[PDB]
Amino acid sequence: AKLGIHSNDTRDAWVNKIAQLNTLEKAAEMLKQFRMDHTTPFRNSYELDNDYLWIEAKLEEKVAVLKARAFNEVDFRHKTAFGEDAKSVLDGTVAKMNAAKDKWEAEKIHIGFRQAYKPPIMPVNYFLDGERQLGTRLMELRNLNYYDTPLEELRKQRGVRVVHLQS
Amino acid sequence: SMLGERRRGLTDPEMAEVILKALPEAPLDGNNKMGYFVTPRWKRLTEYEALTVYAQPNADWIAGGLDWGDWTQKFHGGRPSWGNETTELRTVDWFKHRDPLRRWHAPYVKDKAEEWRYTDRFLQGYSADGQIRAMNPTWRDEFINRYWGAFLFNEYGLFNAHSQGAREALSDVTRVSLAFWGFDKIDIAQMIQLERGFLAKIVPGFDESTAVPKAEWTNGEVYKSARLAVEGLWQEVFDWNESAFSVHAVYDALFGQFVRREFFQRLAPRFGDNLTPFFINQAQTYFQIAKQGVQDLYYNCLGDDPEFSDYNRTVMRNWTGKWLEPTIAALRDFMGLFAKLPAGTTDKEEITASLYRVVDDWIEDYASRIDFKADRDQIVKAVLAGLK
Amino acid sequence: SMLGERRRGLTDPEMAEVILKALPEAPLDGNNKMGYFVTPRWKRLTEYEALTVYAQPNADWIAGGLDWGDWTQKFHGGRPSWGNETTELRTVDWFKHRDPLRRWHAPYVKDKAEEWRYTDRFLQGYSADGQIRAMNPTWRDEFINRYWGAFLFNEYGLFNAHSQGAREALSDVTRVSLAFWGFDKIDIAQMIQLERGFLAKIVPGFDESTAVPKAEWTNGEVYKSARLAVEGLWQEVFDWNESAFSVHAVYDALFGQFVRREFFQRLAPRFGDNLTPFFINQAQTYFQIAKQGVQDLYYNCLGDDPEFSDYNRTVMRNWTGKWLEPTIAALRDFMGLFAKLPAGTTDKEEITASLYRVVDDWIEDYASRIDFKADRDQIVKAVLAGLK
Amino acid sequence: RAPTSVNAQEVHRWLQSFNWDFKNNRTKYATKYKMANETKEQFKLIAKEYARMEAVKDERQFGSLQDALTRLNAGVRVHPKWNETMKVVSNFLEVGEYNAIAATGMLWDSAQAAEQKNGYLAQVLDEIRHTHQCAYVNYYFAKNGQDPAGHNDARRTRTIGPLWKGMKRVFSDGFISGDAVECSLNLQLVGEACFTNPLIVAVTEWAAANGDEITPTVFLSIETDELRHMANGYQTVVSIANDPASAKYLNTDLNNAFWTQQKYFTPVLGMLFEYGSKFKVEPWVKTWDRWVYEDWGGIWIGRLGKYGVESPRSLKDAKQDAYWAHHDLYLLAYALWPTGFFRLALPDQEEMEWFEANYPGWYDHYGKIYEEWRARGCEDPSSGFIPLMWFIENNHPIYIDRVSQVPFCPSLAKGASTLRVHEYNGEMHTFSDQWGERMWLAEPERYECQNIFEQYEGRELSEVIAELHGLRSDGKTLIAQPHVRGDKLWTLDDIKRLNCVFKNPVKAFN
Amino acid sequence: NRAPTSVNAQEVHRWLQSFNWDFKNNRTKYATKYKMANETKEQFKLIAKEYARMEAVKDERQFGSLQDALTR
Ligand SMILES: [Co+2]
Ligand SMILES: [Co+2]
Repeated sequence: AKLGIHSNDTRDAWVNKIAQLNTLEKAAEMLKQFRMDHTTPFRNSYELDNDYLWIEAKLEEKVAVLKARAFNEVDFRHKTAFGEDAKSVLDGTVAKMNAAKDKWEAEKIHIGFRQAYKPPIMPVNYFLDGERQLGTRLMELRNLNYYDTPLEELRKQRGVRVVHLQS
Repeated sequence: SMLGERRRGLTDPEMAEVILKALPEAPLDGNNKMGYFVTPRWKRLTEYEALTVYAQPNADWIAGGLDWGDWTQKFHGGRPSWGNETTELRTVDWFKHRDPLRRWHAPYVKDKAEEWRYTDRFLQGYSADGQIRAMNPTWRDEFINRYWGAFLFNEYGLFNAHSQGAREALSDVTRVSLAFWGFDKIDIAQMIQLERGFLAKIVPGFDESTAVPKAEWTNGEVYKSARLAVEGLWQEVFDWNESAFSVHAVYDALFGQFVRREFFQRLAPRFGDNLTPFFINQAQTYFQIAKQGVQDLYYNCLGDDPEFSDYNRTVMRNWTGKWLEPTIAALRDFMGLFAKLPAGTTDKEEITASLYRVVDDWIEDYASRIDFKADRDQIVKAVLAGLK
Repeated sequence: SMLGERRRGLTDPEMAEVILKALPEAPLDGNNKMGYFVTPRWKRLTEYEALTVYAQPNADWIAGGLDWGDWTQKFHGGRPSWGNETTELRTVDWFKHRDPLRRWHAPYVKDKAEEWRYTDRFLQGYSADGQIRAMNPTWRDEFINRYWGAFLFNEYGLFNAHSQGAREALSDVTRVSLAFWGFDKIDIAQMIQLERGFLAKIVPGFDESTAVPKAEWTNGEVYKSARLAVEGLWQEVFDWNESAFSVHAVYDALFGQFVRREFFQRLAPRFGDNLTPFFINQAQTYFQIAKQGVQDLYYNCLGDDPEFSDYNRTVMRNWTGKWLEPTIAALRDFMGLFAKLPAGTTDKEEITASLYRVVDDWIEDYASRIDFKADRDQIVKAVLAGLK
Repeated sequence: RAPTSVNAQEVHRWLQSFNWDFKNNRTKYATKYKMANETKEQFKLIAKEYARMEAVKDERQFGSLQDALTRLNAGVRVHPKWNETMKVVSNFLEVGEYNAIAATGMLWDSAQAAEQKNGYLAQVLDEIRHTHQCAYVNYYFAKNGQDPAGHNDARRTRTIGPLWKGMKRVFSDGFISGDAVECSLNLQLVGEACFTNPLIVAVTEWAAANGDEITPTVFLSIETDELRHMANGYQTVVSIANDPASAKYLNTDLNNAFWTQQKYFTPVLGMLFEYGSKFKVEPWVKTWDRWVYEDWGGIWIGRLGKYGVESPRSLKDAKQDAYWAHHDLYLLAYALWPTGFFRLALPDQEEMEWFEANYPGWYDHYGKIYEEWRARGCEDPSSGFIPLMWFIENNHPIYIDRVSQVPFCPSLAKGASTLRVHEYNGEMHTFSDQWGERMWLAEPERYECQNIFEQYEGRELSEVIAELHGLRSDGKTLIAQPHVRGDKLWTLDDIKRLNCVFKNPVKAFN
Repeated sequence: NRAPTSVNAQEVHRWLQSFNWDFKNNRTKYATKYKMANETKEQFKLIAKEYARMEAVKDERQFGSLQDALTR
């Protein structure tokens, strides 16, 4: 076949797939789906681990190009690729983050925000303003009494399956 | 001791012989050109390129990167150390940019250092020559101290607008250019204060305190919209390219050029002021140097990108429209300063003509490059409304 | 080869071993300061002095010399290589002089090199910035080209007046200063032409040829007395000190300072010309540099000589008078230039104020140092008696 | 009318006033801390003066390099092993310098006091100079040295090997990804203060001893700038000491930063020093204890106690796992020599004595191993042997720490032999210590770096090397070598003949 | 156009010859049996500024090597 670090069948396959995304809604939906399926520790699968970063970028290039052509200037600056009001989404997410009861709740909010609104879905200005606010709260909740929970209990909280231990 | 206790392998007979013995008969590869794999912008690869291109460890998922895989440590939440998500602009390769002046650190501080030492000599010659005697007192105490002074805050703000870009720039060549554009802006702010400090040493009673020009900046009318635009450009823009582009290809290109060149550089000489023009000369030199880099990055590389040319121009045209209005408002408020001048200093025709020079230069050097349809007379008309 | 065929004593194991073996355990004299026997002008001996004082092989028969005996080879006739007979001034020691700026070759070319590179950068910014658009076309095509240009020959002639001094100077410290004073002068003349060459490039129709400015200098009326004064100081004076003193503490201090500072540096700004002042900033920085040197030699050393103070002041007062006349004459002829200026440029009130600035700075900086009784009113009156 | 002028301090006097208030005047980055807007900076510089003092340093530096040193053939008369060491030392430090540019740009953004922004600004500019300086060292050795390969393309050939991954954690991502304050700690309070500055001096020492006068010329110049960078790290702590958040999070971010930095440098620096040189300067063991334990974790860290700063709680473990760390790692680096961009050598007889002498027990463990690899013909291209094979035969799996990226072989290491393997949402993760594991468990999304085995899984060795341009200009001889001699250099074909295919060791787990 | 423009040494030197003019005492002050042609050209077309710069560069390397590497 054709394997390789920077060029392989998987990447070619996605380039062809992306080439057929010719309307904003279809392309934007696929990018969002891709992020749910292949990014973050909560991805639905690790099958594209070695190529998802690169494929996501190529998918992003297409959504961006389609958005610029479909959106008027005001919407390109203030609406998400899905037609949502960026400010509303940002404020609502931040509000949710500030209500978070704990670091576990907070991490889900932040990570999901990225998966769903990362540019070119949400305009860069709003997204990084979100990163600014959500990240602060996430860290405040996480870095409090950071070492109190013993490794034995933390593993359980994270919910990992302890496969092998030695010491 | 005279010889010292530390033995060096280059000179110590015993150690050197050990080293010489392990050496090969000739180099293990005849390719002695570091950075040979870099696509040269010019005829032959330059030192500037070799020492700079690919220093940034980007992976292939950030256009042009040669590495592979994710970052080793990201932000809480998952944000990458550097990522495509930090700017709306897209490109086939972020490493394509080239500073036309090929400035890496050494050449950069060398030129500024020369400018620093000559400035000192100029000032010592200026003071010793007593040239201050022929400067109009009103121009000196009110327009230089208060109004030129308040402009240091404009330049200071534009400097700070670069902070985020220094962190998010997606390539080494772009980070170095940005850093230098920002550094030149703070230099100018400091040169404005430098002149004020100088005047305070040669002119009895001249207060170098920044209190007066700062109050003009924060609470006056002449610079109100300018300050509003600067505060936005700096703190309300989270996109490093929107920031650099809007600062250099919109706001500073119009408002900045008008204030520095069409007001102070143009009028100071009329009041016997060769002092301020010495410093404005530096600012304009810096402005023209940065312009070459700004045009190479935004027009040559991004606006003319083989795959994203149309997309980037749409985005930049978007930004131009977004920031043109605040920039016009800034110029409009600034028109109020002309009423503060001694009668006969200048008139509406000169002012209008000077507005057109700035607008026409901007359309030729910037707007036209991205097909932005600017209407010269409509822009000027909007600004003139500010003439009190 | 990779190692080369040449073996070096510092790195070759065999040779270095032999060298190290012959070395003493410690220096054979703890006095590691070259020029230690030199009498410091300041707190601690400077590199400037160490590398310069006593380089000239003068024997004790030339005030200050440390050598002995006649010269090995003299001129046909018997004239000494260097001798007391080449200058009227006498001193207890010709090595007393000290350039206040402590300039030996290195610092000297470093500073001028910085000025050169900044000048180039400035011109590239100026042209790219289109600052020429606001410059008075008449001022440029007539006063800058013809009258400012013609002044290059004045400076050039003053440069050449230093040729004999370069040969006859009785000490190293004096020879170096003299050489730098003259080199700065030709620099200025070349900078004048540089501007004209610059204009020719950015202003179509502008002819850089020296034909016009030369004819004005050679046959004109404005600089007639000026040229006569130059030709005499240069080719009719055979005393190296009279030449240096008369050129720097009389002629250029009065005429030159007036033309550069009180005419062009003062009026150019009124015609939207920041270009010419950029170059005059240099000429004036240079003038002020040289002045400290001239003052230290003729006043601090000679004029205040613990044994010939009285004698030297007499000779200089004599020279001051001898040349104060041709200078005044030069200044009167120059006045006729104001008549060619567009109406409203300047009034007799301003001119009188400028003349007094020159005359007063001159009395304060030179004439009063040798107790020369100058009459500010009489001088200004004599010069003014040449206006339109 | 006397000659007068204005200096930097006279202008700097009013710099704090340059910043003004407005609703949105705030940092654009997420942070648990608040930097006081009254914070002052130590050096009263302005752009013009900063440029001059640096230009003066460049003058002397490039003057030496271009004239005297070149005339002396300094680029060549260096020990072969050290010519290779500098390919890694100079290029890896380069990325640290580079990322410190972005890192300090981020601190400049974080700071609200004009003077503190200015302090960080000078560092931004300094890290640009340092990047270019490290670049110049590689540039100079490529142009005038005994082996240009690696020195001439490290920016892309560095991507083949596992050692590069960890460098990015401590000197790239660690400098810019996270709370600005957390980054400041990794960069200035820990990174530069504990390792970088001491390292810079040490490198010039080892360099001079091995005939290299190029590096001292550049690095000694870099060192003069780092004095100011220390003040930035100190002022960071000062700017946040009076903020309630500080008591809550400072020592945690500091402890995490300390572990992060220590984890990579404790083994890597010692490895480049002891194994990358002919003439030794000092055993890594005592150098480490002085730097980390004595000077930093005692003297430097103590002076900050007045701001609530405490000694890193993980300092004890760090010391415990320190002793054999670098030794354990060279075994791996050499076993994986075909993946580097530099040539490595087995310890010679004299060296083994030094090693055994300075590290009782070294021979019985590592010594014997190297002798067997030697016996198996690891230096010979016709042997068809690569130390990696030995690890496979003797069932000694090499894992990559998901967090630090540092390679470890717990079944062989004389130092830490702890291994934690977790499965989470369909992915396996391997950790080598309790501190890194904690980091991943609490911040899973920050550490998703794929390791070389994951990326190269199922790939034949020669194909990876060829694809990532790991060859010399002849297009056949490998850049990396199992020996530093000038003859019998391995070719891509010698590697292909070995038919070495990578596999992800964690897959063995059920 | 507003293209970045400057002037170099050669460009100024081209007119250097005309810098001298005819006049009265325009002659050497030193005894000599020969007459140097007043039309004589020089090989290197330099002006004070460029001269200074080319020498400054050499000084840079020289003193750099002396104060730094050589001293070390
Ligand atoms: Co650094
Ligand atoms: Co640093």
